[PDB]
Amino acid sequence: IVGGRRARPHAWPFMVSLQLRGGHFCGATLIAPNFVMSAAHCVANVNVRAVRVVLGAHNLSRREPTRQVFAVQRIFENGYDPVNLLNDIVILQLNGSATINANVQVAQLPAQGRRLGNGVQCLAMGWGLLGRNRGIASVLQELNVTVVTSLCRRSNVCTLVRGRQAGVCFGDSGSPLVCNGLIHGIASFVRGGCASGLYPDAFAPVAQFVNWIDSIIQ
Amino acid sequence: IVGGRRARPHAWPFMVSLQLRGGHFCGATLIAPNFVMSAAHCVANVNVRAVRVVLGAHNLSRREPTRQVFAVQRIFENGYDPVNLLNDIVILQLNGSATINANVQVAQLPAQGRRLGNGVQCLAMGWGLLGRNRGIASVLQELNVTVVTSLCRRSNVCTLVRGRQAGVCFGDSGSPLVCNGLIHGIASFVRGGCASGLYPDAFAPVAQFVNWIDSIIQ
Ligand SMILES: *C(=O)[C@@H](C(C)C)[C@H]1[C@H](NS(C)(=O)=O)CCN1C(=O)c1coc(CN2CCCC2)n1
Ligand SMILES: *C(=O)[C@@H](C(C)C)[C@H]1[C@H](NS(C)(=O)=O)CCN1C(=O)c1coc(CN2CCCC2)n1
Ligand SMILES: *[C@@H]1O[C@H](CO[C@@H]2O[C@@H](C)[C@@H](O)[C@@H](O)[C@@H]2O)[C@@H](O)[C@H](O)[C@H]1NC(C)=O
Ligand SMILES: *[C@@H]1O[C@H](CO[C@@H]2O[C@@H](C)[C@@H](O)[C@@H](O)[C@@H]2O)[C@@H](O)[C@H](O)[C@H]1NC(C)=O
Ligand SMILES: *[C@@H]1O[C@H](CO[C@@H]2O[C@@H](C)[C@@H](O)[C@@H](O)[C@@H]2O)[C@@H](O)[C@H](O)[C@H]1NC(C)=O
Ligand SMILES: *[C@@H]1O[C@H](CO[C@@H]2O[C@@H](C)[C@@H](O)[C@@H](O)[C@@H]2O)[C@@H](O)[C@H](O)[C@H]1NC(C)=O
Repeated sequence: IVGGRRARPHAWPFMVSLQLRGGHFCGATLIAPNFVMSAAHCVANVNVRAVRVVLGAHNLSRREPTRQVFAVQRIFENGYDPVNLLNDIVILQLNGSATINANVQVAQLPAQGRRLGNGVQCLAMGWGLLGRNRGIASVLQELNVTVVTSLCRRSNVCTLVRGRQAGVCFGDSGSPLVCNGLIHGIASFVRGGCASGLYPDAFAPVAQFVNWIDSIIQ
Repeated sequence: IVGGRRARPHAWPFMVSLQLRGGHFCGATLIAPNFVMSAAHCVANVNVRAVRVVLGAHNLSRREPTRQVFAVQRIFENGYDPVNLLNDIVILQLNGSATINANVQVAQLPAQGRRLGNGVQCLAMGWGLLGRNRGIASVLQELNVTVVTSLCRRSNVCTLVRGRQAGVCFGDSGSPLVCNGLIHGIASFVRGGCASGLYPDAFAPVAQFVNWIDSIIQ
């Protein structure tokens, strides 16, 4: 996240860090104690068996007893287009179930079909690239943004930080966009580089995959 | 295919070669003019943007005008388990429609839940390794096989050649197992090495996926 603020320890206990080796590479969201949601692009040309799903994290540079670490057990994708990133979402079943506590909870989703209108105020987050002058985030960051329709496919929910150069960056893909309490997006792509000021960030539209997601976790 | 024979040219017009910048790495089956299915594990650690879906092929070491080449436009997976290969199936939308002809035809499928019993006679095929002497096949190969239920998961359709060392090998994964003219299987995995004479070859049970497949191909 370029130009955001550190988050209050465990303010978003549904937030998940996906790692390979000992390093973060994408975010995800806990939607059922044995299930996460992320961007399809995130798992596309990696060794999924090696992927560690870390729950309950806050500052990746430190040891954290609050963490619950899982592995991937099943993968579901519905029409992901590798060429243009249409339908950039994947549901990952875990090898076990999270212990729901203060630090780990299931986020809630929007009703199938629920469409977002230019103007709504959401919150983006991730441990992604602070920009390019210093690498990845140690502490989870958050960013107020606004839903926008200009320069956005009808197949995406997009955001924009009005007035300055700020937005999601490498390492935030797969992270959730929270609007009035529900996951309305998963971070998918940016244009003109990160935090361009010219183009809105693009998030896969969660509300469009609702019944599908449900036919899987319920 | 270890211990099989050359198939007759364009004997199996639904037979597909998945290639990465000219290099065959797995087979597939044309199930609609614009959809193939193959094994999920086949596209797991490759850049799918670079994958070419090659239709109407016979001899891979030859220039072949009968061929039609498409790219992947969309991806669908339904509970693929990367750790044990359960649900080893992927449906791939193509970036266009194949021209139906002598050398290219949609295959037929079995109806949902149509299981096979010990002893049914099938035919496996593909462009994989010839055995461990001689490399990957040039000309498409075929092999008479028999369905078996011992040393097989309930969630797999499995085959075994009796009385000799023969079976599928690297390069055959994702290829169709034809039984009584319907595609009942997608080549998935082997045990004890290729053509052990000890363990049966395992194929994803297409029939258990027919309803999901129709819903994508509709
Ligand atoms: C993920 O982190 C996204 C953005 C949300 C940051 C990254 C991913 N790429 S990377 C290099 O693996 O981090 C996927 C796309 N991302 C981009 O930074 C990026 C670069 O160009 C684009 C836009 N493209 C892709 C879709 C159409 C145009 N996004
Ligand atoms: C595909 O070509 C299969 C077999 C049908 C040959 C290969 C694939 N692996 S690859 C192309 O060599 O990386 C997928 C598994 N295959 C095997 O050769 C193989 C080796 O060990 C196994 C057994 N595993 C998978 C099930 C759990 C143990 N399969
Ligand atoms: C679920 O997975 C946990 C993580 O396993 C560790 O990381 C994975 C990716 C593999 O590399 C594994 O070999 C590593 O040890 C386990 O530690 C945990 O016990 C598992 N939970 C279960 C099976 O109940
Ligand atoms: C920045 O946003 C903060 C939280 O926003 C609200 O909560 C999140 C979880 C979402 O549900 C979102 O839709 C809500 O609006 C606010 O507390 C804060 O006021 C904001 N600051 C500014 C300057 O806009
Ligand atoms: C469908 O794609 C065909 C194959 O294109 C070739 O392979 C893909 C993976 C890319 O690498 C591409 O740039 C390669 O040349 C095209 O040749 C074909 O025209 C396409 N047809 C469409 C889009 O209708
Ligand atoms: C070898 O198999 C040949 C073809 O088998 C038939 O067609 C295939 C595609 C499947 O649908 C299969 O179930 C059918 O049996 C036979 O014609 C041939 O006789 C077989 N030979 C021996 C010795 O088994």
